[PDB]
Amino acid sequence: LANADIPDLFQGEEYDKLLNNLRNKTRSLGLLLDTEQELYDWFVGEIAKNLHVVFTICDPTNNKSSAMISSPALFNRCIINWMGDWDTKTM
Amino acid sequence: QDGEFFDPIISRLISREFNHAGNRVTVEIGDHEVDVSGDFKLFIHSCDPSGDIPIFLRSRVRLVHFVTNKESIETRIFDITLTEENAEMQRK
Amino acid sequence: GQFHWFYGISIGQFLSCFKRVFITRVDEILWLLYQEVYCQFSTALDKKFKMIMAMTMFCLYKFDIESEQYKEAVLTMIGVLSESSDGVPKLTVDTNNDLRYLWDYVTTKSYISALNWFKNEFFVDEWNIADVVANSDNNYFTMASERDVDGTFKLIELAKASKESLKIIPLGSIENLNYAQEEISKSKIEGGWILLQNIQMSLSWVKTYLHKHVEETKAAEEHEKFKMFMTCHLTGDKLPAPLLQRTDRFVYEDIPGILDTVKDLWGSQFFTGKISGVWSVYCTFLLSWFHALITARTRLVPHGFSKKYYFNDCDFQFASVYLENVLATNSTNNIPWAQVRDHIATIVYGGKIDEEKDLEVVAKLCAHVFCGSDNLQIVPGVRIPQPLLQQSEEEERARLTAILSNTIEPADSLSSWLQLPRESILNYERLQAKEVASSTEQLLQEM
Amino acid sequence: HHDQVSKFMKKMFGSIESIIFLEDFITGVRSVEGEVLNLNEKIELKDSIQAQEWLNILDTEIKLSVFTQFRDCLGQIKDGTDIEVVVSKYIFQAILLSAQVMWTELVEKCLQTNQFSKYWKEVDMKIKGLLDKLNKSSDNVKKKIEALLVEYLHFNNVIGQLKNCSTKEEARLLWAKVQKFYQKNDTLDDLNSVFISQSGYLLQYKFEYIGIPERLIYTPLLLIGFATLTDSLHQKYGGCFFGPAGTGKTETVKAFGQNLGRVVVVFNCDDSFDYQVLSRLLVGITQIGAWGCFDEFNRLDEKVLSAVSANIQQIQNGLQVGKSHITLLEEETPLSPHTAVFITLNPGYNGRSELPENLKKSFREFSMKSPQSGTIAEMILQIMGFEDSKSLASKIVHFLELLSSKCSSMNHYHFGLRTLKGVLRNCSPLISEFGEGEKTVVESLKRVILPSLGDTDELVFKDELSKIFDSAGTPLNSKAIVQCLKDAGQRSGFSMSEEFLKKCMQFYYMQKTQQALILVGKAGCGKTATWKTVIDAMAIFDGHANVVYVIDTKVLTKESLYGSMLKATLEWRDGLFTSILRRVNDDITGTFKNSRIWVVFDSDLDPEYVEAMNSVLDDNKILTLPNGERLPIPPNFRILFETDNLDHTTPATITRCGLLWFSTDVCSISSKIDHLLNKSYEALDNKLSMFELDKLKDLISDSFDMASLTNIFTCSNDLVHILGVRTFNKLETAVQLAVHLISSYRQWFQNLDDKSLKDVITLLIKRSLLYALAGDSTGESQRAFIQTINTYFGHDSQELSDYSTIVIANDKLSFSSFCSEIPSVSLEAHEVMRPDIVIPTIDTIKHEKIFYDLLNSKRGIILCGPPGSGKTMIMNNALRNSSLYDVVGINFSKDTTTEHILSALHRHTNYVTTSKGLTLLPKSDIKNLVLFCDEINLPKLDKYGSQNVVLFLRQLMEKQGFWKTPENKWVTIERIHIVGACNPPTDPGRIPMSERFTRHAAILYL
Repeated sequence: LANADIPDLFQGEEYDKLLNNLRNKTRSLGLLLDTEQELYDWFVGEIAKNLHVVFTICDPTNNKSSAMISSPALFNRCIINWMGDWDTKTM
Repeated sequence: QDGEFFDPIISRLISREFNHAGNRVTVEIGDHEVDVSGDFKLFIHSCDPSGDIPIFLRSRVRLVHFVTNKESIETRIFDITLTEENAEMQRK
Repeated sequence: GQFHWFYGISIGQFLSCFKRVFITRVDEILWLLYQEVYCQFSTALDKKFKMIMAMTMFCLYKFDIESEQYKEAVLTMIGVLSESSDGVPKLTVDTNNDLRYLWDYVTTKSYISALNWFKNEFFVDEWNIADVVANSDNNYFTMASERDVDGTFKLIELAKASKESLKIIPLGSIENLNYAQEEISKSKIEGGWILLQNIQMSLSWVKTYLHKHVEETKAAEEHEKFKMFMTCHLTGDKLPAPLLQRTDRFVYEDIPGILDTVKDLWGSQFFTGKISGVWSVYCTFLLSWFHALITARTRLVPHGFSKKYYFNDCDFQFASVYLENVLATNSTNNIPWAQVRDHIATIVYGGKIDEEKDLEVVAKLCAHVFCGSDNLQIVPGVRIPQPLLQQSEEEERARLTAILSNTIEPADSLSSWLQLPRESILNYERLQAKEVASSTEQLLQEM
Repeated sequence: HHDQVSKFMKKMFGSIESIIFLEDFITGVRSVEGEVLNLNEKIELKDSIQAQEWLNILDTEIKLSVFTQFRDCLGQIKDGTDIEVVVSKYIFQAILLSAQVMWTELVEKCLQTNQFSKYWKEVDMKIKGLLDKLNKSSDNVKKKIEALLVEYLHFNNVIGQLKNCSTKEEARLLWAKVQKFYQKNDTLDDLNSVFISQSGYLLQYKFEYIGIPERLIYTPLLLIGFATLTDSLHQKYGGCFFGPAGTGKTETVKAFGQNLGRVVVVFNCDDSFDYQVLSRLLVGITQIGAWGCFDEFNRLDEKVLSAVSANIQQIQNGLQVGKSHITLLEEETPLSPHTAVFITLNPGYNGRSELPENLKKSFREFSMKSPQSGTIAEMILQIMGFEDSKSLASKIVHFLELLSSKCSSMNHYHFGLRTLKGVLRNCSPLISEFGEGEKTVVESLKRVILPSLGDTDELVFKDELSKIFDSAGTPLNSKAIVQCLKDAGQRSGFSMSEEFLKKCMQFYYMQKTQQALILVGKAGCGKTATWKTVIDAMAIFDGHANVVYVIDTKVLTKESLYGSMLKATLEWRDGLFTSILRRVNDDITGTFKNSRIWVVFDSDLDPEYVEAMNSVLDDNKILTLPNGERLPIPPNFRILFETDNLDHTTPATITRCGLLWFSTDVCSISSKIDHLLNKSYEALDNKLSMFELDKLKDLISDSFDMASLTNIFTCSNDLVHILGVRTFNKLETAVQLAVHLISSYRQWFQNLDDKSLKDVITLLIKRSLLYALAGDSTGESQRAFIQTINTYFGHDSQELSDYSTIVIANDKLSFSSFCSEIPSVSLEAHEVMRPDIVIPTIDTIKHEKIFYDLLNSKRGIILCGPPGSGKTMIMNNALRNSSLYDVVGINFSKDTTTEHILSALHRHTNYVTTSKGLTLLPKSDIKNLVLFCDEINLPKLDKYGSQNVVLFLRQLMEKQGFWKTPENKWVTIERIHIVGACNPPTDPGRIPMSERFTRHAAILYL
C-alpha cells in the first residue's frame, strides 16, 4: 500500500525476468519506453490501479488487529469504514 | 481433540459452505476440493478454558461448557442437605 | 492450591467433608460446616496456611453473623497486625467481649498469640496425624514437610501404638526402587504398613511405575488392611497433580526444641560402639549442642541467618569425622582447639554458606561452643566441664547424659540460648504475623 | 603401522600428544605442552603384537618413569643442588613434586627450631635465581620455569606467613591448612610412596603424567577449595562447587588433580554433547579409577540430566559402600575406589543452581567466591621484578578499592581485579621505560584507569592517587609526540585544545599496550578526529605508514563481515573483516611489514558481533572461523571501536580492550567553525579562482565574530526543537550554508558598494544561522528567534524579517532587497488530483527556496513534520522543476533492508570502474541524483536497538562510500544526495533516530 509493489518479490534474477516480461507486454499494448525507470513506473502504476485490498477486521480491540489500524501505510491508503454493531432497526 | 489450536482450513467446514453438484457436494479445503458425505459429523473438543479460540470459530461454533465449576458446588450441596434434612420430599 | 502445588482440593473432597457434617437449625449446620472444614483441610496445610485459613474462615462466618460494628472493629485489628493501617477499634461497654480480649493480645505486642486466637475460636479438635490417618479411608498418603525435619520417626511411633507393621523403604538407586516395587506388591497382600522415604528424588520413576501402579490398584481397597505412606519435601520437586489428588495429604509441622534435639543427637551416639578416647565423647557432646544450636538458628530468618540454610545429619557426620581425626592425629592435650573451629566453621558447615554476613555467625558459634577451658556454659543454665581425671568413658557418657536431664528449656530460649537478642525475635514474630494478616485480607477482597 | 596410534593417545591420556619410537622400541612420549618424557625401559615391539597389550605396558611404565625422574631429582636437591641445575634435566611434573617434598620437609623442621628467616632468604634467592634464568631461556623450558615459579612463590609466601605468627600454635594452625607433600621413607610399592596431607587428611599421589600445565596462582581461597575437595574425598563423597561463572571452579578441580598427579577428565556438559558418549566415558573412569569433573553440570536437558544424575549416584553409592562391582548402563562393570566425580554448578537466571535430589546425599556442595585480589596482586608484582611487592599490592588494591567507593557509580566502571591484572599487565612494558618501582605502577594506573574516567571522577582519581602514593614530577615522551600531534592537526584543520590534546595523548599511549581500542562519546565528540589525528602523527614520528579500514559494524551481517557458511553445500566465502586480514597474513605481497594496519568499527557494537571475534580480544591474537580455520593477527594490525554508547556490551569485552571515554567534546564552538570554514574553502578552490577565493574568505572573517554568536547559540537551547539535535552538531549546517550563500553572489561582489556588500553578507549569515538553529523549530519560535538573532548581532546591520530576501535582475546586474513574490496558478478540472500538483503559497516558496539552498551545500536534509504538511511535495516540486537534480523515491516500512535502498538506486545508477576511485557509483545520467527516503523513522531496530538502514545512510552521508555486501569491496558514491521526510517521533509508530546520523542533516520542521 505505501508503494504499489513489494520490492522483495521481484529482485535479482527474478527482477530481470520481470523486467523482460514487462518489455513484452508494454510493447504488445503499443508503447515502448526509452529508460529502465520509464518501465518500472508502468509496472507499479498498473498494480496501483488493478489491485484492490479490502481488510475485514472484527475486533479492532484485539492487539493484532490494532496493529492493522496502527500501521501507517494501511491507515493512510485505506478507507476506514465502521459496521461494528447491528442496530435495533436492522435487527 | 485440541480445539484451542485450530487452523484456518477447516474454516469452510465450520461455516456451512459448499459447492453443490448433480449428486456430489464439494468443500474447499486449503487447495483440494473434497466431497462431503452427509453421514459425516464434526465435534471440536478443548480441555483448557484458559486457551482462547479465534473469533471466526467462536461465532460459528456452539460453545458448550462441560465444566465442574465452583458454581456446581452450590447446586450439589443442596441435594446432599435435602437428603439429610427432608428425606421424604427428596425421595418424591 | 494456586500458591502451592501440594495444597490441592477436589470438589469431591469438600462434598465428602460436608456429608460428615450430619452423620437456627440452618445457623447450627452452618457452624457445623466451618468446623468440619477446619477439621479436615487444616491437616494438609503448613502452620502459616493453618493460621491464614483460621483468620479467613473466622471472618467468613462472623461478617454474615455478627454486627456491622463488629466487622470494622476486627478488620481494623487485622489491619494493625498487617502494615495496612493502625487504629483503635470502636469501644463499647460490654458490647463485645471476645473481640475486646483479642485487641488486648495485639496491643500487648504479642503476635503469635493473636494469630492463634482465631484457631481457638473455632472450638475444633485440631486433628493429630494419627486421628486423621485413622479416620481416613484410603490406603495411600503423602506427607510433605520442610527439609529441617522428617516425619519418618513420627510414623514409627504411629505404627507402634496401633497395628504395628512398619516397613521403611528408601528409594535410592536401581536396587532400592527395584526392591521397593517388590515390597510394595507383597505388603498389600500381607497388609503391612509401608513407607516410601523421599520419593521426590526418585520421581522420574513415579510417573512411570507408581503413577500407573497406584491408579490400577482399586483392588487395594479389596486387599488386606494396608496403608502406604510417602514422604515429600514442600520446597522441592513438584509431584504429579493427578497422583497427588488421589492420595491423602498431611504436613508434618512439628519442630523440636533446642534441648530436645541435643538429646536426640546424643541419643544415637551410643550405638556406634567404642573406638575412640573418653575425651572424644566430650567433643561429640560439644558437637551435639553445636548442631542443635545452628539448626535452631536456621528457621529464624531473616533475623538470625540471612537465608534459609539446611544442615544435615551429614553435616554432623562430616564434623564428627574431623573430630575423631584431630584427636587421632594429636595428643590428648586440650589445646588442639584452634583448627578444630576453623575447619568446622568454614569447610564442614561454612561450605554451603555463600554470604559473608552468615559466615561470621557460624564462626562466632564455634568461638563459644569449642574453645572453652574448665567451664563452657553452652547455655545460661547449663555448664559443661571438661573430662575428669578419673577418665571413665562409661561414667562420662552417663555424666553428659545427666547434664541434659538436669536442664529444662526456658521460655525465652530462642533469645537466651541462641545468643541473638530478644528484640530480634519479636521483630520476627511481627513479620510472620504480617504475612498471615496480609494473605487473609487479600483473600476476603478477592471473593 | 603403530605410529598412527599416537593421534588417538591425546584423547585417551589427556596430558600426552604423540608417542616416540625407535620403531622396534618406544623411547618415550611427548605431552600436549611440548615436554618430552623418556621411559626407563624402552618397550619392545613386534608386528604381531596387540595395541591393547603394548599400550597397557606404556601406561604402567609412564607412571614408573615419573617416579624414577622424581626420586632421582628429589635426591639431588637433598644433596644441596641449585634448582637452576635440576630444571634443565628433569621433566616438570617430577621437579615440582621434588620441590614440594623437600620444601615440606625443610619447613616441618623449621617449625620446631623457628629458623624461618634463614630458610626464607634461602627460598627468596632461589626465586630471584629462577627469574633471571627465565629471561635468557629457550621457549620450551620457559614454560617449565614459569610453572615452577608459581610454586616457589607459594613456598616463600607460606614461610613468610609462618615467620609472622604470634606463637607456635598459630604456626601449627596455618601449616595444617596447607597442602603438605609427604613421602614414606619406610616402604615398597613406590607408586604408592608419595602421599599428601591437608587439614589432617591424607591422599595418595597417583603417579600419572600431567605434563607442564598452566599452573594457577596459589590463593588462600584456592587452598580452601583444595581443603573442601580433600574433606569430601576422605569420606568417599563427590566434590561439588557451585558459584558464578569466571570463579575457576573447574580449573580448581583440574589443579587439585595435578597436585596429586592426576589428569582430570572434564565433561563440558550440554555443548551439544551426546549421552551415549558420556555413558561410555563414565564406565572408563570407574574402571581406570580417574577423576571426572562435570563442567557446568547445570546446563543439561531434563531427559539427559535425569539419566546422567542417576548413573552418577551409582558411582558415588558404589564408592561410599565400596562395592567391588556396580551396575550402570545395565551391565556389571567393576569399580576402582580411586574414582571420583566432581560437579561445578554455574548459576541460572533464577539463582545459584542445585544438585538433583539423589546427588544431595552423595556430594558436598561448596561456594566459590572471587579471590580477594590483594594476594594475586602481590605475586604478580613478585614475578615481574618486585621492588617492594607487598607494599604495592596493598597500595594498588586500596587505591582501586578506594576509587570504587569514591567515584560515581557509572556503568562501564570496573574496579574489580580484572582491572588490576590489566594495570599490572600494562605495567611490564612500562617497567622497561622506568623502574620496577611504584612510579611505574602509578603511571600504569593513569594509563588504564584514567582514559575511562569522566570529569567528576577524574579528580577523585588524582586526589586519591596522590593520597595513597606519590611517585614523580616529570613524564617521558612529553615533547616528542606532542609536536608530532600539533603538526598533524594544523594540517588536518583541527585546534589543539586542553581536551583534544588530552584525549590524543590518552589514545597514543594506549595503542602501544592495547591492540583493541574502544572510543566512547556523544555524536560529534571528536573521536574520528582524535584517532585520525594520532594515527597521522605516528607516521611523522615513527616513519611507519598506516592502512586504515573504516567499517560500519552493524550495516553488514555477522555473515557479511566475519564469514558466512551455507548449511548444505558448506561453501565457504570470505566476508569483510576476514578478507582484509588475508591481505596482511596470507599474501603480504606489497609492504605490510613496515605499515600499521587499523581496522575501525564506526557503528554501534553488540555482543553477537564481538563474541564472533572474542578470540582476537583474548591473549590468543588469532581469529577463529565458524568452519575451517584460525587466522593469527600481527602486532601491526589494531582494531578500533568508535561508538556513542556501551549499554549492550559485557564488562568482559571492555576489560580485554582499552577504553577511552570522551566526557565532553574535544573542541570549542569557535574552533569548530574555524576548521569548518577552512574545510569549506578547500572545496571551493577546485571550482573558484584564487582572487575570488581570497576576497570571499576575507568577507566571512569580518562579518561574523564569535562574541555575538555566543549568545545566539545559548538562546538556541531556550527553544523547543522538533527532532532534537545538539547545538554543536548543528554548526556544520550554518557554515556550509553561509559559505555557499556568499559564493552564490560572488560575481556581484566585484562591482558592488563596500558598505552595501557587508549588508548582503550579514543578511545571508543571519539567514543561514537561523535555519541551522531554529529550522527545526515551530516557526512561531522561528519568528521569535529571528528577533533574538537581530538583538545579538550589530544593531545597525541588516535586520532579519520572516520572509526577508535578496533579489537581482532578470536582464541586468542589479541590487535590491524585496520579499515574497508569487507566480499565479490556473489548472484545469482534470489536473485537480495529481501526485505532482502544487498551489504555491508565501510559505511554499519560503521552504522550497531554503530546501534547495541546503542541497547546493550538499548537506543532507530531514524534513520533519505532521502528515499532510507538504514535506514530500516541497521536496519533490523544487526538484521536479530543475535540470540539475533528479529524485528517486524510497518508502521505508517497519522492517525495510539496506538492499532495498541499493536495488532502488541500481535502477537510476551506473557503476564505473575508473582507476581514480576504483569502483564508483555515480548516477546513470550525467547530472545530480537525490534519494528521497520517506518515513525514515519507521524501520525498526535490532533487539539491542540499532536500525541498520539509518546507519547505512549515515555511511553514505559521512563516508561517501560503502562496502559491497557480497563482492566485498569499497565503492565510492559520486554526486548522490540523501534527503528524508519523517514524522515527529512523538507520533505513534515512530522510532527514535541516532544522533550520529541526524548530525549530518539539516532539519526543517514544516
